[PDB]
Amino acid sequence: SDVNVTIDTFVAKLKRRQVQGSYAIALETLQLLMRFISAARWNHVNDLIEQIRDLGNSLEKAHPTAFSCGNVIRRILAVLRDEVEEDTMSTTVTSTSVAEPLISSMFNLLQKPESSMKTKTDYRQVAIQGIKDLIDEIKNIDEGIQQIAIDLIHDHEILLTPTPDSKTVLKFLITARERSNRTFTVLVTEGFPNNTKNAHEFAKKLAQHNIETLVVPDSAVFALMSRVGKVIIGTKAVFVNGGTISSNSGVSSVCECAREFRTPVFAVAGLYKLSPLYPFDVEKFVEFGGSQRILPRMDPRKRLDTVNQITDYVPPENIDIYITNVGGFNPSFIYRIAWDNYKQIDVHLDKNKA
Amino acid sequence: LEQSFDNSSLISSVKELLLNKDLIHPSILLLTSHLAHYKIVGSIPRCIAMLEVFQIVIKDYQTPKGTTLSRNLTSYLSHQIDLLKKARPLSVTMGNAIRWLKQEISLIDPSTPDKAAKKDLCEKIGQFAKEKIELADQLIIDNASTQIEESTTIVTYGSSKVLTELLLHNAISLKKNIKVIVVDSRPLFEGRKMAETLRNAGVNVMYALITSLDTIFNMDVDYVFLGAHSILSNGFLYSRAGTAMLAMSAKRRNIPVLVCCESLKFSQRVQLDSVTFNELADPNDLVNKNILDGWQELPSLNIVNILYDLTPPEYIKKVITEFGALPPSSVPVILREYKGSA
Amino acid sequence: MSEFNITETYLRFLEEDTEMTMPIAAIEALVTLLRIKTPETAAEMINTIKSSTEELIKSIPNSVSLRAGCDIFMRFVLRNLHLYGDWENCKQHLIENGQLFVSRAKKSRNKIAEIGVDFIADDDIILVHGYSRAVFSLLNHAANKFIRFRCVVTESRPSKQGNQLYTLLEQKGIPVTLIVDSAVGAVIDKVDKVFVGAEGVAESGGIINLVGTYSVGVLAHNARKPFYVVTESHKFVRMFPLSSDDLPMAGPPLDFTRRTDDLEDALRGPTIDYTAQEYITALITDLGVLTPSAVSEELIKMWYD
Repeated sequence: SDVNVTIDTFVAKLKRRQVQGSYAIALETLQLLMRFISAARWNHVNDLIEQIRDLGNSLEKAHPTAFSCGNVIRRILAVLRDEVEEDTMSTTVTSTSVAEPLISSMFNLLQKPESSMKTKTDYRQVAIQGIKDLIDEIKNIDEGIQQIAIDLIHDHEILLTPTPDSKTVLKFLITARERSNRTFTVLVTEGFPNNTKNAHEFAKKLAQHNIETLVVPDSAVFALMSRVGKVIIGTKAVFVNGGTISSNSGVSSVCECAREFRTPVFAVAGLYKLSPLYPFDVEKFVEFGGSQRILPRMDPRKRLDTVNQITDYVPPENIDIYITNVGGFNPSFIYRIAWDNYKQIDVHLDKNKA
Repeated sequence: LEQSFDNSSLISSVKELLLNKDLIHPSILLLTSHLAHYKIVGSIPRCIAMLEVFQIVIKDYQTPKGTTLSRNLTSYLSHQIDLLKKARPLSVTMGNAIRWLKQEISLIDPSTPDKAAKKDLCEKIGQFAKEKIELADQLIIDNASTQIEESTTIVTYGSSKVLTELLLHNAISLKKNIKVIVVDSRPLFEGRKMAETLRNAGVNVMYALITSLDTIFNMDVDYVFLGAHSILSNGFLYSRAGTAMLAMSAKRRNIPVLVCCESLKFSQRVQLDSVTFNELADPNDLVNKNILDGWQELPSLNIVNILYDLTPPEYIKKVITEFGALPPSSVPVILREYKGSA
Repeated sequence: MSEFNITETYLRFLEEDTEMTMPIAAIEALVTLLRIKTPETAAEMINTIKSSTEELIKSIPNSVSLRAGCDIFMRFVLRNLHLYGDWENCKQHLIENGQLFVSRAKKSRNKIAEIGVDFIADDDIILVHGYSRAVFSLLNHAANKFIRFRCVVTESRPSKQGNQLYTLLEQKGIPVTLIVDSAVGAVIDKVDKVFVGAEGVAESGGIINLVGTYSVGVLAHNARKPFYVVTESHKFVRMFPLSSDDLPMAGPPLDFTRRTDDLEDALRGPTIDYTAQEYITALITDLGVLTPSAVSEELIKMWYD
C-alpha cells in the first residue's frame, strides 16, 4: 500500500546516510511509524506486536548500527505490552488489580500452571498519544539534564570534552554559563579527521559565549590531562552494561587516559538514547570509515593499508555517571531504567523465536 | 582563590533575629541553642531531638479564629524550621520525617475539635519513631551479630549512632569476646562519648586519633564498621569528615568495611564529589593566649572545617540496613520498593 | 514407605546419571518429598521440609550448592502456596506445577547454550576452570555450530576435574591444552576470554565453587580481560561473606596441627573460595545475560519481604 512504499523510502533513508546523529533519526522513524499505526487492521492484540516486530527486523537487519530508531520500536511495543496485561486481569473477576509494578523476574518463568470492558480499539489511540508523548519528551530532555549537572559540577575547574559533535553539551554549556554564572574553561580536542569539522565549529560558538576556551590537538591531550580533573563525554547510544556507544572518533582512549589519572568521567544521555541490547562483540558495533580523508594520495603500486574508525566504545569501568533527564546513575544500574522501559521478548527482535 | 571553595556559599554566619510575627516556641530555640554553640548530636539523635520538640509544640496548638488547623500549622511549624536553618542545615534524617509530617497536616479534614488532634497525631508520630527508628534498630542487632565472630576487633569512626547499641549487645548481651577501636578527630571529639560509654560497659577499648591511623592497622585488625549521615543514589557515603581515609586504607589493607545504616538514611539526590555540597561550621573552632589568632583581618589566611565528605562505594564492601545486607551499588533499588512504599 | 532424607530417596538417583547435578537432585528429592508424603494440611508440610532440609544440610555440610537448592525450594513452595487457594487446590496446584524443574531446570543448560552463543566469538582462546557443566554444554553448542575458537583447561586441584575436561572435549574434537593452575599468570596475556561457573551466587554476586576461581579472577582483572562466568537461574543462595572467607569445610584455612601417621597435607587449606562483584563482569542466566548489579537485586527482590 501507500504506507508500504513510505517505509521503503525510509529503508532507503537508512542505507546511504540520508540522516545522521542520534537525534533526528528517532523523530523521523516515529513520525513515519504513525502512518503504519493509522493504516493497520490487526484484528488481535498479539497480531499488532507481530505487525511491528517484523518491521523492526525489516529495519534493524536493514541497518544494525543505528539505534535511536532501534530502541523506539521496542519501547512503543512496551507501552502496549503493558496494556495487554491491563485488559487481561481487568477482564477477569477474582484478582483484577494488584498493581505492584515489579514481580520477581527469576520466579515468574518458574511457576507455570499450564466502563472499559474490552474497548479493543484503544490500543491504536493510546499509541497515537504514544507517538506524541515520546517526541515531546525528546524535545526537552535538556531540562532534566540541567537540573542535576550544575548540581554535579562546580565553578572554578578547567574542563575537557572529546565529543564536540554533541548538540546536548553544545546547548547545555550555554546555560551552564548563562543562568548559573560560573566561570571556567573547556579544553576541546578534535575528532580527527572527522569531528574536526565540528570541533572548530564547537569552540567558536563557545567563544561567542566566551568560556575561556582553547582547542587542543589530539596528541596533546595526555600532556594536559594532569591539569584537568573532570571530563564530560557526549555519547550517542548506551547499552545494558553501562558501556556506551559513543560519537565518532578519538574518544575512547582519552576516556581511558582520564580513568588512569583517577579523574571522574562524565556522560550525558537522553532517556531515548538507552538501548536494551547487550554488546556481545565490540567490533560488531564499532563502525569504521574511509581511506579517503586519512590519506588522499591513493597509491596503487606502493599501496599500503590504513584504518579509519567512526565509532568508539568504552567499558563501564571507564565511566562514572549518567547525567540523564531522570537523574544521575551508576554504570551498573542501567538495566533497571531499561527494564522499566523494555521487555524480555522483543530484545530478541526476530521472527525466528529459536 | 584558584579553587575558590571559600566562596562556596553553602553556609554563612548570620544570627541576631528579633521578629515576633510568629509565636516562636521558646523550647525550639533551646534546640538550636544546643546545636550551634556546641554540637551534641549525630543524625538520628537529631531525628529524635527534632521529634522531641515537635510533640511539645503541637500540644500548644493556638489555632486562630478564621483558620483551619490544616491551614496554620503548615506555616506555623515550617516557620520554626527556618530557626534551625540559621543554626544548622537539615539532613535526610531531618528531611524524610518532615515531609512525611506535612502529609499528615494535609490529610486531616475540618472535623477535629482539637481534643482529638492529639492522639491521631501523637501516637502516630510516636509509632513513626517506634517503627522507623527503634525496632528498625532491633533488626540491625540480629543481622550484624551473626556476621561477627568472637575474639575479633571492630574499628569505628567518630561517635556512632546505632552501632553503639550493637557493640553493647555483643559485649554484654551475648558476652562474646571483642576489642573496640574508636577513632575521632579534632575538632569534634564526639568519639570520646563512645570511649566513655563502652568502657563504662566494661569492654576492651583502644582510643585512637586519625593522625596515628597506620599503627592500628599494623596489628591484628578486621571488621571496620561505620556510622553514617546519608547514602547517595550512586552508593557514596555522605558521612562525618575523615571517614574515607580509613575506608580507603582498610580496603587497601584487604580487610572488609561495612556501613551500619538504615532505610530512613537513604536519599534521592546524587553526586560524586566531596567538596560540592557540604556545610562549614564556625572557623574559630580549630584554634584551641593561643598560638594564632586572626584568620580575620590578616592578609592571606583562612580556616576551613569540613563537616561532611563522600566515600567511594568501591571502598564499602557491604551495606547493612534493617531489611538486611546489600552490596553498595544496589542502594537505590529500595527507593522504589520501600522508601515511601513500605 | 520412604523417608526422603539421605539415600532412601535421594542417593538412589545420584547413581542413575551424571547429567543431573547436585542442587536439582535435591530439588528432585524435595518435589517428590511432598508429592507422596502429602499430609493434607498446610502446617506440617512446611514443617516436614524444615525438618528435611536442615538434616539435608546436616547430611552433607560442605556441598553448599545443595544449600542453594535448599534455599530456593522454600522460595518455590512459598509463592506456589500464594495465589490464595486455601490449600484446597494448592495441594494439586503445587503438584500440577510439580515436575516443572525436572522439565525446566533440566533444560537450563541448553537454554544457556541458546543465549551463550555470542560470547565465544571467532578465534577466542578460552580459559576454563572446574567442571561447571553449563560451560561444556555451551562448548557443546560451540562445536555443533562449527564456530572457530580454541580451549585451555586449567587444573582443578585437589578436585581433579581438569583431567576430566581435557578427556571430555578432545573426543569432541577441539584443539585444547591442559595447563597447571600455577602457570596461569605467565599465559593469561595470550588468553583473551575466561569462563568459570559457581556452585552458588552470593548477595553481591558470588563465586562459591572451587579452590582458586578468585585467584584466576584477580589475575584476569589485572590482565583486563572480560571475566565471564556461566551459571543458571536456580543457583542462588543467601549465604554471603564480607571477606573471601565463607563457611569452610571443617576448620580455619590456617591449621597448624601436625601429621599423625600419614595424613593428607595438600588437603589442609580450603576447597571453596569467594569472589565478589569486583572481579566478575557478566554472567548468564536462563533469564538472560545479567550484569553483576542485577544479580544483586534479583537476589533481593523476593528475599526481603
